[PDB]
Amino acid sequence: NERNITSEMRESFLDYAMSVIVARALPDVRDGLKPVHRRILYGLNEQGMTPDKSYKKSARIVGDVMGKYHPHGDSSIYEAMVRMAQDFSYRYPLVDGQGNFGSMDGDGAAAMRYTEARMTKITLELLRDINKDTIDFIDNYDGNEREPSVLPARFPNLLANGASGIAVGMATNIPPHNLTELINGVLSLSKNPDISIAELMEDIEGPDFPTAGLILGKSGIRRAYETGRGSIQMRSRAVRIVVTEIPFQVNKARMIEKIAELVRDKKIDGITDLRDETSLRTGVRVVIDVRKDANASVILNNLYKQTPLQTSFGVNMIALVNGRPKLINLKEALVHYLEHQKTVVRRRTQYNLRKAKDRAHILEGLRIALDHIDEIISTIRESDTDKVAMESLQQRFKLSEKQAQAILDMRLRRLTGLERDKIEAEYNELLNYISELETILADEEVLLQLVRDELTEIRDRFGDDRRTEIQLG
Amino acid sequence: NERNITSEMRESFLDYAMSVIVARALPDVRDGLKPVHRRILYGLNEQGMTPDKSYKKSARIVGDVMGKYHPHGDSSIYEAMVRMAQDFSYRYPLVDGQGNFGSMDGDGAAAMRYTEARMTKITLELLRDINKDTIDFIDNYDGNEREPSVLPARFPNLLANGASGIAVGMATNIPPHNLTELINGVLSLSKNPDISIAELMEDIEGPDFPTAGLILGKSGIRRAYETGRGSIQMRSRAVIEERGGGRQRIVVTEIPFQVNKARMIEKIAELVRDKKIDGITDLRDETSLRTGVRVVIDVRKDANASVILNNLYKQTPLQTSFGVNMIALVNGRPKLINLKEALVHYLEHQKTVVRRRTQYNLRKAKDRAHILEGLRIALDHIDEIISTIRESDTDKVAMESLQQRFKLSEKQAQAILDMRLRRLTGLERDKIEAEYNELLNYISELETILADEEVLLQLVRDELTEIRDRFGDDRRTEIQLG
Amino acid sequence: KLADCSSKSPEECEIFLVEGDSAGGSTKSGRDSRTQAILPLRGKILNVEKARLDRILNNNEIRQMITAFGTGIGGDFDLAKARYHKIVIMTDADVDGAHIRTLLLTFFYRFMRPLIEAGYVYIAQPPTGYKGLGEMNADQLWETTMNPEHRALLQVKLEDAIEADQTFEMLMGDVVENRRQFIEDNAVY
Amino acid sequence: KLADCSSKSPEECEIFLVEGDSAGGSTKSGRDSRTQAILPLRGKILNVEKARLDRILNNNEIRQMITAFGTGIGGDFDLAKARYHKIVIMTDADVDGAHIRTLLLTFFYRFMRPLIEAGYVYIAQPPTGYKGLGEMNADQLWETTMNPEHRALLQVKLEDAIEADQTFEMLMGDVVENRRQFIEDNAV
DNA sequence: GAGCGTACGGCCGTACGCT
DNA sequence: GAGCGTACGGCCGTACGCT
Repeated sequence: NERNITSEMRESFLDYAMSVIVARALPDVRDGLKPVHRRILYGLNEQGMTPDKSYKKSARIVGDVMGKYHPHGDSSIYEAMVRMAQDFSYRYPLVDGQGNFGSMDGDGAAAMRYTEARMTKITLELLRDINKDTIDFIDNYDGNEREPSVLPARFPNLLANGASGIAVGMATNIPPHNLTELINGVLSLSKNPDISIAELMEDIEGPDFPTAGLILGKSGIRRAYETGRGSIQMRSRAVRIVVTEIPFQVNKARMIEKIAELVRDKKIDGITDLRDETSLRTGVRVVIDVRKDANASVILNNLYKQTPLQTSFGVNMIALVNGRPKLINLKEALVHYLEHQKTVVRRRTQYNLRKAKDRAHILEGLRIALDHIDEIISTIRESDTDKVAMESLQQRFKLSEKQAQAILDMRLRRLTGLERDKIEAEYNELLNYISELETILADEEVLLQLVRDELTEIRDRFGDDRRTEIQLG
Repeated sequence: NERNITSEMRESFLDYAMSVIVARALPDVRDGLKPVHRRILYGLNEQGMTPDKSYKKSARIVGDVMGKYHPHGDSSIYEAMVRMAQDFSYRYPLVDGQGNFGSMDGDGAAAMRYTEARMTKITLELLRDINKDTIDFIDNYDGNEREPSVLPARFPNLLANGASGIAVGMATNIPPHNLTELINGVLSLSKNPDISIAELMEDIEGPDFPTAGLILGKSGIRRAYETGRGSIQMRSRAVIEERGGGRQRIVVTEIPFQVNKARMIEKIAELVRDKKIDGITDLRDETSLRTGVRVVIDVRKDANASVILNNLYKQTPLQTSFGVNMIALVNGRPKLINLKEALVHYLEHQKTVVRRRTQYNLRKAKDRAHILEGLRIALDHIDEIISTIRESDTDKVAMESLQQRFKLSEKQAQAILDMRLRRLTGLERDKIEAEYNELLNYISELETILADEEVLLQLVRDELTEIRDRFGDDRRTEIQLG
Repeated sequence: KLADCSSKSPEECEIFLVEGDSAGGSTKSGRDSRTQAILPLRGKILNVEKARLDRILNNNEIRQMITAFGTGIGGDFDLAKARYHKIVIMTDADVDGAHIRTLLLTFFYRFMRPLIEAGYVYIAQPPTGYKGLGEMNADQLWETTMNPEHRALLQVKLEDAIEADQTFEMLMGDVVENRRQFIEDNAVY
Repeated sequence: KLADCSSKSPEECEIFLVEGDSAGGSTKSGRDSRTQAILPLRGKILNVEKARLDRILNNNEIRQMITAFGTGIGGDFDLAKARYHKIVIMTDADVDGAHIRTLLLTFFYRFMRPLIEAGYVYIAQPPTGYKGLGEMNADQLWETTMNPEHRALLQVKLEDAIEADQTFEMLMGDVVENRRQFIEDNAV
C-alpha cells in the first residue's frame, strides 16, 4: 500500500489540530472549562469533596481524575487544580486548598501528597443539577466511566474567571470579570434580546482582575467587547513611590528584578534603592527610595513604559461554540451562556416532571394494593411464580406491569398505619408538584423568569465588589 | 525550650531507621511483601482487576493506590508494579501486563497511560479469603480507607519470588525458589515439626531463578539454608560450538539472575578492547523472542575456547554470586531467618488464615440460619404476621409486637419487616426451606473442622496441594555437583 | 541510542523510528535484529519549516537521524550512502502521534527529499484495537507491525512537488492564518 | 536559591533551612522578610561522616549553607562573621524529615560545631494537627512556627562532647554493625 | 565498586499563538 | 523575545547495605 505525502500531511495535521482545539487548549462557551478542568471538578463532585466535608489530599483527587477521566501526566492535573485554588489567578476560585498552593512570585505548590483540597461554595453552582438530566454525559476514554460533556454552570464562569490557551491555528485570552456586573448583564439581555454592547457596558464596566490594579481608559475595553479583540492597558497602583497592586499574571519578583536591572545598567535614574515590603499582614508593598530633588512623577511614568509595572492584556475571545472554535464578542458570550441556562432549567423541569409522573403512577398502584391488601396477599400466596403473581394482579386490579412490580417489591413494613397515610400525603403533594412543573413548561416567560430568579440568588450570594479601577481617559 | 544533640540524634535516627525497616525496605515473612507491593495487589483486588476481567490502564491502578494507600511519588508505585509483571524478575509474576513492561537489557516500561495491567491467576491465591476475616485490617494513612496488614498468601511467596531491600543497619537478599519444591517442603514440615534442614533440602534442592542458568555446588545453598547467609555461585549456560574451517564459537543461552545482558556484553567488549582477555574475534547478541537468549562469542583459530570461557567466568558477570541474607519481618520485627524458620512462620500463617476463615464462615452461616428460622415462622403464620404489622402505627411497635407474639429476636423481626411481598410466592417459599436445610449441613461440616486440629491441619495440606498441582512448574536452574 | 541490525546490506535493511524509549524497548525485543534497526526518539522534534539551520544542526535527535541514515544533508546528500532502504515512521494513533508524523515528514521533505523520492520512507501505526505502540506486547508488535510476512506499512509518495511545497508551508510555516483557514475549511473531516 | 532578609544585624536575624521548594514558597510568603531568611534545600544532603572532603566541598547544597552562614569552614571559621544568630532546621514529622534532621545536625557537628556551642542551631517541625509543612497555609506557618510571639523552637545543646562524638560515629559512620546493635537495643 | 530498589530532590528540551 | 498552559520528551543528584 502507498500514500501521497500531501494527503498524509493534511490528514495528520488536521487530526492533531482539531484534537488540541476541541479536546485540550480551548474552553467551552457554556461552562468556560477546558477538558482537564471539567474533569477535576466532576472528580471532586463524584468523590463528594464538597465544601461541608473535610479536606482530602490532592493525591487522592489527582489519582481518581487520572485513572477515571484524564490518562495523561498526573502533574498536568495537579498543576491545573493548583491554579483553580489560587486567589491571585482565579477571580472566583474553584478549588478550596489547604497548604502550599504556590505564590505571586512563581513559587510552585508543595507535592500533591502534602496538599489538601475540596470544592469552593461557588463550584457547587457549576455542578448544580448535573444529575437531573440537564447536560449530556459521554463515555470516558476507556468506556468504563461516564463524564459530562459540559457542566450546568449556574454562573457565567467563562467570563467570570477568564481563560487563556494556545492551540493550533488560534489562541484564546479572555480576562476575568466581576460576577455582579456579569449576572446584571445577563439579566439585562434576558429582558431585551436586541440589547447593544454599549448598553451591556452599563452593567459590565470591563474586566475585573483578582490582583486588582487599574485599567487605562475604556477604548480598549469597548474594542474587545465589540469585536472580541483589543488591547487593555493594565497599570499598577502606585502613589518615595509605593506600589500596592500589580497587573494580572505579572510575577512580582521578576518585575522587581527588572527594575533592579534598569538601575544597575543606568537605564533609569533618581532611585537610591528598592525593597519588597510585601507581607501577609500588609499585602503587596513595593517601595522605591527616590533620590533627593529628582521628579518622582517622571521616574514613575518611565517605570510604566520600561517595566511590567504597566502591562497589556491582549484580548482574543475564542471559545468553543457547538464544538467549534469561534471569535466571540461580549454579546455573543452572554447569549450562548443565557441559552445554556435556559436549556439546563428546561431539561431539569422536564426530568423532574418524568420523575414525578412515574412516582404518581406507582403510588396509584400502592393505594389500590393497600385498599385491598387481604386480596393482594391471597393472590401472591396462590401464585407459583412471580410472573403468575404479576399477571393475576394486573388482571384483577387493572394494574400496569410497573404498578404490579412495585407491589411485589413492597416490604411488609409498608403495611403499618402511618405508612398508608404517608403514601396518600405524598400522592396529593405530588399531584400539585406536577401541576407546578407543567405551568413552567407551558409558558416560556415563566421558565425565563425562573432562570432570572436563580441567577439573582447566585449574584446576591457570591457577587462581590469590583477590585480593578477603570481610570477615565 | 532546649534539647540535647545526643538525645535528638538518637531519637530521630531511631524513628527513621524503624520506619524504613518495618514500613518500606523489608518484606513480611507471612506474605513476602513490602508495603508498596501489598498495596498494589490490594488495589487490584478492590478495583476488581482480576484475571477474568479486561485489562485497565496502569494509571487507573497507580492513581488508585497513590491514592487510597501510598502517599509517595506515583513512579515508586508504577516501577514496583512493572517489576511484578516481569517474567525475568519474578519467578511467579504477580502482575499480568499488556504492553511494554521493560526488558532484560534494562530498558524501561512505557508510560503508565499506555500500559495495561491486572492480577495474574497466582495473585488470586495471595488475596484468596481476604474478605473472610482471615487477616487484620488497619486504617490507611488518612483514616478514610482500610488496608490489609498482611495478605492471606495461600502460597509461600517470600521464598517463591524472593526479595531484596536495603534498609538501615541491615539489608535483605532472598533468592527465588520452585513452587512445587516449596509446597512439598511445607507438607513435609506439616507432618514432622522436628524436621531438619538437610531433610527439607530433599524437597527444596536450592534457589530457582526465572532466568534459569546454573548453580555451582550445594555448599553455598546448605550454608544459606542452615544460617540464613551464604554465597551461591550462579553460572551462565555456555557451550562451545564449531563455526566451520576449524574455528570455534562460545554460545551463551542462559545468564545469571539480575544480570543486565547488554551491560555484560559491554563488559566482555571492554576487556577485548583493553586487551585484558585474548582469543575473541567477534561478540554479538543474537537474542530474539522466538530463539530466546543467545550471545555468540567468536573464538580466534587455534585458541582454546575452554580457557577463554573459564576466563570470562572469572573476569565478567558471566559468573555472578548471589549473596544470601534472609532477613524478613517476623511479628513486625526484622529477623535473620534460616530455611526452616521461613517455612514455620509461613505454615503457622496458613493455619491461622484457614482457622479464621472457618470461624468467619460459621458466624456467617449461624447468623443466616437464625434469619431463615424467623422467615420460616413468618411464612407458617403469614396471615397473623400481616395482621400484627397492619395493627401497628410505627415500625418500632410492629417489631416489638412481632418479637412478643412469635418469640422472635430483634434481628428476626427486622428481616420479616424487610421481607418483600414477592417472597410469599410458591418458588420463594421453597427456596427459603432449601437454603435452611443446606445451611444446617454446612454448619455441621464447619464445626467438624473446628472440633479437630488434625482435620484443620489436613485442610491446609489439601489446599496447598491444590495450589502445587495448579501453579507448580519445572525447575529452571541446574544445580551442578558440586 | 540507535540499536543497529547485524546486516550491512542496505537493500534488505530497515530502520524503525519510534517515539521514546517507551516503544524502543519492545521493538528492540520484537524485531528481527539481523535486518531491522531501531532509533528511539526523545518526543517531538524541531519544526524545521520554522527553525533556522544553526538550531536544527545543534539538535541531538536531528543529528542522531542524519548519523544513522548516513546520507548527509541537502547539498551533501548521497542516496547511494543510505544504510537502510526502509525508514519507517512508527507513531501512535493519537494527537501526539499525528504531530510527530507531521514533524518527521517535514524534516524528511526539507533535508532528505530524495529519500522520499526513492520510496524509502514508510508510515506504520498500531493495528485496530490498539491506540498506542506501548499498549502492545513485543510478539504482537512483531506479528502485526514488524514481520514482513504480514504487516501494514504505507509507502510515502511524492506526486506533485509544487502542491507538497505549498502543503508544508501552509501547515508547518510561520503564517498562522493559512493554517487557521485550512483547519476552518476541513474541520468537518 | 536563598531568600535573604532586609536586616543586616545578625543578633536579630534568623535563617530557616527548609526541605524543598515545597516549604520554601510558603515560608517565603509567611515570614517577616525584615529579619527572617529562607534557604530551601534540594532534599537529603551528603552524609559528611561517610563522604570525603573533596565530595563535600563540591556539593552545591553544602556550599549554599557555608555561603549563607558567612562563618566559613574550619581553617577559616569565624563565629563573629555569622550572618544569623538563629539557624532553624525545619523538617516534617515523618521518616524523611527525621533523616534530614540527622544529616543536617551531622554537617553542623563535623564542620560548624561552635555554631551549636553558641546556641545558634534550632529545630522546628509542624505543630500537632499536621504531619508536613506543606499541609499548612502560610498564615498558620507564620502564627505557629515563625512568629517569635508564639512559636515552638528547640535550641540544640552540646552537653557532652565525648558522648556526641560517639553518637555521630555510631549512627552516621561507616560501621553498619554499631548502628544495627543500636537499633536492636533501642527498638520499640 | 556502580548497581540494586525504595524513598526523596533538582535541571533541561520539543510544539503551539500572540504580543 | 520569552513568557504563558496544555501535552509530551530527556538528563542528573542524595541515603541506605552489601558486593
